[PDB]
Amino acid sequence: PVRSLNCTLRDSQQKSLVMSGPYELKALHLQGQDMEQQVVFSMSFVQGESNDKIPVALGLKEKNLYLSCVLKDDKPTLQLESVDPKNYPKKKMEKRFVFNKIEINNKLEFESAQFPNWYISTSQAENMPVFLGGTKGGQDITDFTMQFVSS
Ligand SMILES: *Cc1ccc(-c2cc(C(=O)O)cn3cc(C(=O)N4CCN(S(=O)(=O)c5ccccc5)CC[C@H]4C(=O)NCCN4CCOCC4)nc23)cc1C(F)(F)F
Repeated sequence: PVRSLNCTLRDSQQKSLVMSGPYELKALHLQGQDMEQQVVFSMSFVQGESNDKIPVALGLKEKNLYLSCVLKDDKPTLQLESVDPKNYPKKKMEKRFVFNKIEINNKLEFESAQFPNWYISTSQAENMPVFLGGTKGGQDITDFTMQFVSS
């Protein structure tokens, strides 16, 4: 059976991720405000055996949605894809749903398996969408921490 855990994520500047309507996630500082707004992910361990990366899929807990990477105008793009809850999650997830989780300096990166060198990213600015970016180590933020909830 596919192994999965429940968790929340925060970017390296402590912005939490929230659902911004049906089609996207946004990142903002929820300190001082109720953290019940943050998305709870169901991170599943999928097939990819890689050396220093762990292939995972990121589902939105109790919402039938998965983070996916699709090409739009020659640019890899992060989308929320609706799925049949009976068929998901699965050990062999489609490549568009797969992210290679990379541990680096006590933080996590999520690189698209479909589009190498593109990562789950947040802006330094408040309340901007979570997106797939192709720069790392600049202004855009590709480092996260997981707050483990349950297995
Ligand atoms: C990639 C990965 C997968 C799974 C886990 C993991 C697995 C289990 C389990 O199988 O039982 C348990 N568990 C607990 C924690 C955990 O305590 N964490 C999450 C991991 N991190 S981190 O993401 O910041 C990190 C990543 C990489 C290297 C170092 C650190 C540390 C934070 C911590 C946590 O959740 N603390 C919350 C405590 N807090 C106290 C107050 O009340 C609210 C809760 N992970 C797992 C781990 C990982 C890996 F990311 F690699 F760590």
